Amino acid sequence: MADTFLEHMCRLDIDSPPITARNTGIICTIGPASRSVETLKEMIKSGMNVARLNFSHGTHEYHAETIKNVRTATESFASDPILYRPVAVALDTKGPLPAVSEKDIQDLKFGVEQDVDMVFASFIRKASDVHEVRKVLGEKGKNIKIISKIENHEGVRRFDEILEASDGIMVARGDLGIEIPAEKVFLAQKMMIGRCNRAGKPVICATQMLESMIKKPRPTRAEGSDVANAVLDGADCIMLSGETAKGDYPLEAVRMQHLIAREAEAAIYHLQLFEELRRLAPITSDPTEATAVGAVEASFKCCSGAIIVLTKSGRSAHQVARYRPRAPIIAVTRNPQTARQAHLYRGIFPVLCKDPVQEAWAEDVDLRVNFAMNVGKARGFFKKGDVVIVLTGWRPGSGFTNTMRVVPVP
Amino acid sequence: MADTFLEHMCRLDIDSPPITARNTGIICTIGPASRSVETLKEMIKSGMNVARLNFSHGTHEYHAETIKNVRTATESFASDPILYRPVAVALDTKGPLPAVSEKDIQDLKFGVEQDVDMVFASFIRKASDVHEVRKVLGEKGKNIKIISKIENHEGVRRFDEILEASDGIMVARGDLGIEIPAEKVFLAQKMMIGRCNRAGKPVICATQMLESMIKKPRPTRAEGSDVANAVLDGADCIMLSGETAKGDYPLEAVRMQHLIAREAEAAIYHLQLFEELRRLAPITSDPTEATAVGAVEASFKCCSGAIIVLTKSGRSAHQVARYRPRAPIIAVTRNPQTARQAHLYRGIFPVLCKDPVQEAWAEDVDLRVNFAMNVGKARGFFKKGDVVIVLTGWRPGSGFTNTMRVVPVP
Amino acid sequence: MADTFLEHMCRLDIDSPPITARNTGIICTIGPASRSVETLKEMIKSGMNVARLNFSHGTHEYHAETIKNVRTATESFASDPILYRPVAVALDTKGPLPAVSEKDIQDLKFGVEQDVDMVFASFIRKASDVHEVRKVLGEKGKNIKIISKIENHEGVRRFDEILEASDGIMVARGDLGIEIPAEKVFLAQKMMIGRCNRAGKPVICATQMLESMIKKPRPTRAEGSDVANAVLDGADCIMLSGETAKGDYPLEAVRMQHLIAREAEAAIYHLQLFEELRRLAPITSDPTEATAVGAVEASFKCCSGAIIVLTKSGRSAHQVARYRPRAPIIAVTRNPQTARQAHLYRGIFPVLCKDPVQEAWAEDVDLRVNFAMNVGKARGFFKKGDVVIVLTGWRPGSGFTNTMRVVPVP
Amino acid sequence: MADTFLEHMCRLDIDSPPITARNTGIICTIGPASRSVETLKEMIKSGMNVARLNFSHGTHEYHAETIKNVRTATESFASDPILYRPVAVALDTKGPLPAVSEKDIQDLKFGVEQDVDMVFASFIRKASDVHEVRKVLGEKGKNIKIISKIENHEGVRRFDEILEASDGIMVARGDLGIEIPAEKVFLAQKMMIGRCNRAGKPVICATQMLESMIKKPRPTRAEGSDVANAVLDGADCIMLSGETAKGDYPLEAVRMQHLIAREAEAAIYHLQLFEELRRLAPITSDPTEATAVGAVEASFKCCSGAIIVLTKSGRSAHQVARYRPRAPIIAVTRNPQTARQAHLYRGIFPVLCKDPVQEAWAEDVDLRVNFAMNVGKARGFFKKGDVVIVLTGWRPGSGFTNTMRVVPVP
Ligand SMILES: O=P(O)(O)OC[C@H]1O[C@](O)(COP(=O)(O)O)[C@@H](O)[C@@H]1O
Ligand SMILES: O=P(O)(O)OC[C@H]1O[C@](O)(COP(=O)(O)O)[C@@H](O)[C@@H]1O
Ligand SMILES: O=P(O)(O)OC[C@H]1O[C@](O)(COP(=O)(O)O)[C@@H](O)[C@@H]1O
Ligand SMILES: O=P(O)(O)OC[C@H]1O[C@](O)(COP(=O)(O)O)[C@@H](O)[C@@H]1O
Ligand SMILES: C[C@@H](O)[C@H](N)C(=O)O
Ligand SMILES: C[C@@H](O)[C@H](N)C(=O)O
Ligand SMILES: C[C@@H](O)[C@H](N)C(=O)O
Ligand SMILES: C[C@@H](O)[C@H](N)C(=O)O
Repeated sequence: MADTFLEHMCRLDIDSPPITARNTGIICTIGPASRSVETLKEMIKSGMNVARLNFSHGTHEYHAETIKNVRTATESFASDPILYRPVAVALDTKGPLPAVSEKDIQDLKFGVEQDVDMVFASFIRKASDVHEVRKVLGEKGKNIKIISKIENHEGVRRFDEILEASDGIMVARGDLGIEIPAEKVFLAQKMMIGRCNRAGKPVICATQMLESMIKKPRPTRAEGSDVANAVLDGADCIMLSGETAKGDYPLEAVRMQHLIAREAEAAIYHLQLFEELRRLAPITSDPTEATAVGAVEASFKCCSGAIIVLTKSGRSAHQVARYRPRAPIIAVTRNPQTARQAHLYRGIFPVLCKDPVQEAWAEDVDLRVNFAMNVGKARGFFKKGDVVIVLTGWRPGSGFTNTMRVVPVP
Repeated sequence: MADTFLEHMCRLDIDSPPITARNTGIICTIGPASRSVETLKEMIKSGMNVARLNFSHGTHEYHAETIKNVRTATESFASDPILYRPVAVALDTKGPLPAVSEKDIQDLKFGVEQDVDMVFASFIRKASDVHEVRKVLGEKGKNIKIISKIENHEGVRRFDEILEASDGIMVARGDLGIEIPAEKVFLAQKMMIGRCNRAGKPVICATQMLESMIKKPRPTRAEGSDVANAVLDGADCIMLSGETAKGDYPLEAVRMQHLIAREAEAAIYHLQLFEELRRLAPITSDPTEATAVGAVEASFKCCSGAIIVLTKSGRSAHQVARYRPRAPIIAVTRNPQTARQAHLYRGIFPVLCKDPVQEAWAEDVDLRVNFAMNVGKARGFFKKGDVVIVLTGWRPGSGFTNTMRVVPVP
Repeated sequence: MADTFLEHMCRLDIDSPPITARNTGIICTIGPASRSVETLKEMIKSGMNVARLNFSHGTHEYHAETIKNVRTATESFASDPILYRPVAVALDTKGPLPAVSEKDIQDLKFGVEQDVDMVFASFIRKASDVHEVRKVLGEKGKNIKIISKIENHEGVRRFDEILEASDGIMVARGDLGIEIPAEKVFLAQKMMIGRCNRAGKPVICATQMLESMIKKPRPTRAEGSDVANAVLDGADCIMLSGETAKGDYPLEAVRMQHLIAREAEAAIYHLQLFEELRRLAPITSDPTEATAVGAVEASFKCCSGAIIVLTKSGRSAHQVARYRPRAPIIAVTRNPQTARQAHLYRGIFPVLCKDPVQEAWAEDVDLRVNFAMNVGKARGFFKKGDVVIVLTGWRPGSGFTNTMRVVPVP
Repeated sequence: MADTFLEHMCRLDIDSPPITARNTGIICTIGPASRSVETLKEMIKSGMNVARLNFSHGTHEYHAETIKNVRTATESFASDPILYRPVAVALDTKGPLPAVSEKDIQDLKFGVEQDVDMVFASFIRKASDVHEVRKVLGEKGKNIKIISKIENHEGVRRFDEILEASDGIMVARGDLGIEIPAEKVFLAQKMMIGRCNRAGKPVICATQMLESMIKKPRPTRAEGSDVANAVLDGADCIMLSGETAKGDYPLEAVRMQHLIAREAEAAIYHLQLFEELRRLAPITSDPTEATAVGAVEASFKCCSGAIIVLTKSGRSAHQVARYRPRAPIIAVTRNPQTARQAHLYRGIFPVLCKDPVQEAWAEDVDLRVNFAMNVGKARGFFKKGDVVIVLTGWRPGSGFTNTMRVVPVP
């Protein structure tokens, strides 16, 4: 509400409570210390959204035993449709030299077979590397998202063409810190989050985020600040590498990542952010992009508890996320793959609707809107009497999102 | 589209054509040289919205002969519902001393009987003067709008309480220029338009706007600049006093006021304006105020040709007007008094729907939306294939406006 | 002091008194009704800075009789060095076809002989017209300023190259209003003042400013607004054509132009202006441009009564004027031609020092600074105890202005 | 140079080299692993400005042996006046209950005797605690700076009155993280740096900044980001606790703190910063505050290599520092205590002039200005031909700084 950024800082208060919604997603690496169906259930309850499998080490048989476990734990909560949370799987290729080695070709092939939701591609140096990965996945894996790991000086120098070729970006700070002067990594990180924010592409901040929590149940002051600063810069997700894989306190690390992220999302200077994104937004005759910027403006003005968006490809939810609302974006979808991929975008809380398609199309749209009202009350994002923004289209199918209603919570 | 106001000026081009819609309303005084049913038809075609009757001079019988003429000319175009334009009548009291003299009490009483749409109240010095006028009008005239003429130093000094008590304001520069130093009038004018803009109340700029056009068919360079500068400041309507009443060129004066106003509406620096109005807009749980700010933001982003708003009391249209969109605001209403009062607010092009109320309420809402698509094509504000913003409510009656759809022109 | 432009308007007050300094210069046309040595004395006291001679009509002998009169009236006040005001002469060519007709060649030649301070060149259509005028003036008139009158659509279309070729610009609204649609003139005027402000070139706003004051001792409301709006746009000088030449009230017109201009200079939104000029100012290693922007920033922060600048070519004073300070700019110079040309730039109050050059150069700089303190007290711009910004160089000669001192008034 | 903060981020480049000047000061704790006269020399060369002694542990005799060592190492470089760097000593009280325990009274008394430059006061909960410390120091220690360590929830809640009572602030994150939820520490840190920036008071960011560098010669990615983020927030100094006291790599830690800080000072968005500080700066008739804001504006416009400021109490240098210039601020002083205290303020590079006071006061001012030109060339902040801003007063003694000259480097 402050007019300067300096006044905004000065007004920050450690007594003012945060909101119940977390906006930043959480990717955890699954290793030895978290592979168990019991430990996984606890991390899904602690707010893990994305289970990452590292194909540096292990056979295909070890990894397929990890994928079974992740899915078993996930489907354990499937009985209550209101409380179910979809969990994505991510494959992280070893990488290199050629863009795709012989090992990677078999791994990527195994990924399509095991039905992963995304691929983190290692050692991306140019757009033609991303085209090589996309070809190997084929037509069977055409709906798999490719996140390019930036890891060297040439990858940084040619960032713009890689971002145009990708589905999103991973600032992989470990390797980036080996191949450039460690004092410069913070600059590369901010440049890349800036540019991904402007394109509307998801950026993941990774590596040595909670490093001291491998051995001790509490982070250092630096680690608390680091996670919070990635969140304030505009990272879409944050990653836990060794902390979840090999350390002694997997759940504590996930719980610490949850707490920091809510707190830092309450320190964002949204008025300057929403403004700056708009003065950069191209005017077009696209209804969907107009409905979305309308919805974000409305939500500020009435301080809505949520933006509800009905989505098949997730595209309509991605566009709202682009404008960085303060309310959580509840995306309702019948497509299980769409619901898992949604975790990459800041703000989107996906909910998977299981109810069958009613004969009357307007009855079917009402069912899904109420479903999303139930989830929001259950999870405590809003209470009966609050105001929500619902976003829908004028006919069935993708690409027709045109309507925006301001409704009282039933 | 420029980032500074200085760059915005520098980019202005005399070769770039204006839009077909005029946003600033036109009030003309009816005198001897414009009282005729033939001259009136020509001024309605030239874009007169409000016919003002000056109760300084003339009997009640002379004035009732003016009102008959205004209405006859108006109803002559009533055969084509698409082309009909509603025309308001305004009563301008003589005024004073007491707030309401004996003459004014009879005049205001005559106004209620003759069914005027608004009253310009002379010599308003304090809020309790506006309360006196409101009492005299009674309950029979409770829906008549009271516009307070500011005309002296005490009226200026106590502006804020008068604006809170009024339905809108008239900067009456003639008398204001007699009672304060003429070099200060420009300051008082800007202060008052600033403050009325911020409250969302209509302000009228009046007196000696096209003074040289009483005798000559062309204005001076100063007069062209004056009308344009009132428009750029944010006046809702402009007034022609002697030029339409007594001069030789009534139609030329109306036609000159039309041309200047379109041109100056294309020089507004809308990005700074819309921004500044929002940072001053109180957050509330009012759906209507959220739907409206959503609609204005959407309309910028898709450069829509029009905002269509369905309105009974006109209230929903007043709220969109508050945010100063660049598109014309087509307000569709079945209430003839609402359609005439709408001329006071910047941007609102009212259209009066005559078609009977269909049994199905959604069919009835569709009828009025198509009606407003027909008027916009006919008048040339948009063509089939263009994008419009339609604004409607979720149930019948006032105060329920909640929906905003981005639609292709049928 | 307000953060928005809307808040700035709303805060304007007709009871808050203006400052004693006028910032906008005044050019008056000398005709039959103002040619007399007695009437001229009265206009110099009323605040005429520039006497313009129209070479449309009259012989060389009639005009040389005007120049004698202007100079006699001027030199009458020369006895008191503190109160003396320098008065420029301007020649306005008839113009056309070729850039310079045969008549113009003789007139321009007569101008160099009679030692005019500037030339208003009529019907400038392209940069090569300004080069033709510059060649005719020769080397004897190389220090004469050429102000290009814009008067047609091609002159407007090619504005940028003319401004690069000129010493300043005159928006000649009369002819510009004949050759383009009168409703567009206000746009051309603002474009040109925008662009001259950004280049740091003087722009004059001319023609039909106080047109009703030819016959009546009081302006219309439109005329009061027009002069004020040119001042608010950023015109450097304003012009009186027929009002001073042929009308009944020459002194009243000059006195009205004085009053309006002080009042409108107190409504400028200086914080946005100074900001926007800086973000457009190229960084360079030029000391003079750094000393000047330093001085304008200092003057805001201490609300100084004046910027004193010692100047030979006037160049140092032109650079301060570029940043549009709120304090008057007292330019002290020993060069009589520099002191007359200074009237073209907004803010500069020139003072001509007559005292002989002291042997010690620092004693000579102190003499001129005290001289400028005396003039400021005498004219009432500041009183003993107030804070002023003094601007000087490190060695004698042009181009060395480097020092900026904040001093108490002695 | 970018117009948004988002564009500014996007333009950041890891190939663009930083400037030679560091702006953020470095405080190192002296413990067992850095107490030696040989190790100290190496840390002074690596860019240690402030040697902090922790009075938690050790006798008075152990500490007085540390103070001797620090001063011996410092005075070893005193032979070359151009290369000498002044080094401050800081006493950090154990603290508590009463504001000052019995131990603290003896320690503070020992501090005055040993002639320390500042005191870090532990467990400050209210303004009256700072008054207690100030009384104990007496009149013998009246020129010692009191930095209040904030360390609990009541210290945070009553921040404003403590800041008004203090000479500066230390965000002590270790203890602050024990007494409030660790996820909130980042918020408290930013609030406090915001508020100290606005008051113009030095803020120190402390504790677990390079924690992994106790055992390993390289920081984690989080630690690189943490130091950089404190610098970007607007911390004046950064602190190394255990890393310099007990760890294996004292010099590597100091060298890493140097590198990160130059790099992060090249990512500041100075245009928004300088703007926001000015719109918050009170207008006053104080010459010094006007000369200072003038100097910072000039330095941006000519991209000066340095601001040279001649200072006795350091006050004139503190005021320039307040506006956060991009150039280093070379403060020239004959007062050794002033030169050591200057390390607390962001940007000030103090230089201690040893040359005797010349008879002619202007010759004496020229001597010190040239001295500061020599140091800047020697250290590589600028080269002959570059432009510098020199700041001086009109007479001898404190409080008279009024002049600002833009000069070529001799
Ligand atoms: O984000 P996407 O993939 O464009 O989906 C948006 C679509 O969702 C809907 O609101 C619902 O349509 P379905 O019932 O076919 O899912 C459509 O009106 C709209 O076009
Ligand atoms: O501007 P008002 O007076 O609130 O009118 C808005 C009303 O118009 C409607 O859209 C149409 O309702 P009606 O059919 O009763 O006119 C309502 O849904 C809405 O509440
Ligand atoms: O504006 P100009 O023509 O550059 O004049 C500025 C000059 O005026 C001075 O301050 C005074 O010099 P003079 O005594 O020679 O006029 C010089 O130091 C400076 O270079
Ligand atoms: O920052 P401080 O303590 O006010 O010192 C500024 C003083 O330094 C000077 O420039 C130099 O004076 P000294 O020669 O007495 O040090 C004075 O003109 C000015 O008043
Ligand atoms: C960001 C947050 O909403 C997360 N993706 C979740 O679904 O819980
Ligand atoms: C402003 C403009 O729309 C006018 N009120 C009209 O109805 O024509
Ligand atoms: C602008 C004002 O200062 C004028 N030029 C004068 O000298 O009086
Ligand atoms: C900040 C930097 O200039 C430091 N104080 C030094 O003197 O080296």
